[PDB]
Amino acid sequence: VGVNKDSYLILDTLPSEFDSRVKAMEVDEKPTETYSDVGGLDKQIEELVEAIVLPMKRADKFKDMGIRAPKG
Amino acid sequence: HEKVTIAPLVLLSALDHYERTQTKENKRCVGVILGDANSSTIRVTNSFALPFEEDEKNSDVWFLDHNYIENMNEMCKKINAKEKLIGWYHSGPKLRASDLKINELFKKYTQNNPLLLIVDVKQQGVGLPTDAYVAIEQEKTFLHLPCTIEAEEAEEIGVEHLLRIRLTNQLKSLKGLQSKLKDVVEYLDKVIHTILGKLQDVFNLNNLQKALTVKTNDELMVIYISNLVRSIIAFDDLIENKIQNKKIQEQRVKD
Amino acid sequence: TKETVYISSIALLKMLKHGRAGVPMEVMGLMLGEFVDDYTVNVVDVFAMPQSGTGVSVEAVDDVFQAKMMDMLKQTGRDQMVVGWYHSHPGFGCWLSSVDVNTQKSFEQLNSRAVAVVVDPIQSVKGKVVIDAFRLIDTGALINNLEPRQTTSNTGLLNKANIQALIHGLNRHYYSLNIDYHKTAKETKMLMNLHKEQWQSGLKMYDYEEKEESNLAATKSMVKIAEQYSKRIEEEKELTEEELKTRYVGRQDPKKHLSETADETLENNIVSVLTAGVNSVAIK
Repeated sequence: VGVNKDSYLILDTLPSEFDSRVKAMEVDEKPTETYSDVGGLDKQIEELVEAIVLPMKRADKFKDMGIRAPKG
Repeated sequence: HEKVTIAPLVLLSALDHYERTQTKENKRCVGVILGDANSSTIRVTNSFALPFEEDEKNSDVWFLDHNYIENMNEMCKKINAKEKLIGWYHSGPKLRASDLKINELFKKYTQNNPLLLIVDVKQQGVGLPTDAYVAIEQEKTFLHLPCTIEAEEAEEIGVEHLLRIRLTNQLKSLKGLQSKLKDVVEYLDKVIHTILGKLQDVFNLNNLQKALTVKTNDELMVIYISNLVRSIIAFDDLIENKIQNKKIQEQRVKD
Repeated sequence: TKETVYISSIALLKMLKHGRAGVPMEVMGLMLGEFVDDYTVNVVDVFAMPQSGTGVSVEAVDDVFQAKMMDMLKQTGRDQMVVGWYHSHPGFGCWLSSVDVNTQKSFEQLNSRAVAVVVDPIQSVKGKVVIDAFRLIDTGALINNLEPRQTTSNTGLLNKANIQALIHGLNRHYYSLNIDYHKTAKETKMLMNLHKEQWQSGLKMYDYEEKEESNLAATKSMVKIAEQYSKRIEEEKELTEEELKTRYVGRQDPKKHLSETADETLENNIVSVLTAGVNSVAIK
């Protein structure tokens, strides 16, 4: 937010350049992994498919029921 | 009604503009006042003179240039954004067809009612060389408004560097009574009722005053009580000097 | 030689008011007048200048705005040659202008009589009204025209001169600050009728009448209690030393209540005697 150095008066906003973005944040678009790489978690993997993956596919099926799908 | 507060810088700069143009008695000067008219007290924070030409023998002869107004108003926008045109002033004691017709000309550039000001360049009589006048219709009727002189903190202090009780009020109060004696005489010869209606109304404002005689002596009673305290002021000076006198007699002894 | 600036009552109030907005904020203006070198110097009228992105600087002068003003200032006959500029800065011990340094060198090429004025107090004035100007001497003060022949010059004794941070060289090249104010015949009668100490006029018949006798609603009201106030003020200090010696370690204690209750009583008597002294002629 552009302001005066002396009078400290707001003049005009500035575009985003340095946001203090907290670098070293991992950003990866559609990584490559399969659930078969790490075994034995199928008990927890099923819980990850039921509460996350399946409601993530189509939200219109759960919307017609009036309920809200879990976000995490 | 409303109130008008004019800074001393506006009236000081308005008189010199009359000298800068070398205007004689056959012509008068007209100018514009700037300030904030939105509040109930009209204040003039800026002014500038205009090249106004007029014939004294003909009331139908006047010259007012509106082109200098549009340019000056745009130049003040880069100086102070809070200053707008609240009206226009003028010089000379007389109000004639020249000043009355131009009152609507400044109204185009002035949102509120333009404030009329009669500026006395010679400063003739009492105080207030400039009086505050507002335009209102029932024929043009100009009503007087209270005119007070007030400046900023540093403005009043800055003027003091440039220039660096009981009898005063009595002499000023007697001049007001003498002005009223000539007020009824000059008005009587003009008729031969509107002003006299307001005068006879405030004249009446010892059946009920029988008990009001004591209140005069009640204040005089406190005056002597105050003089008792006023005497104590010098009673300590009566003691204060003997504080020295005891030390004064101890001087020759040491010498 | 140097130049002695003579600012009248009209120019001093206008140049000051333009720079009274904000402590940190800086503005600028233009001075105009007609005079000659060799001492004398006058200022007719001034007006403020617009502020650019650089604030106060040499590029902040707008030749388009300045040319339009000189045409608008011609109507009243106040249009004259450019005699200098005046700026506004918070002020420091040396170089009161935080930006302008060599900008006067470009001003001296346009006009050798141009100066740069800076107002130190910025609504801090205690009544002294101390303003600072600047003039570029460049190479000088050795075997040349002698400036310090006029008034209050050849300063710099020890470390104390003016603000005391300038000493000898002042801002740059010892510009030999000289400032004086004057009042004409019109400025004398106008100011005394407007502002001298405090302006009570226009109320002149009610001046002390309305401020006191008509203000009695609550001003001096309950004078019997007002006299009781003077009793407690006197009884407090008079109780201190009744032996005329050193006991409570005091000196002016008997004189403290003396001057305070004296002016109050003087005002109590004058207002009371003038209550019926105005003689409004009530009759019946």
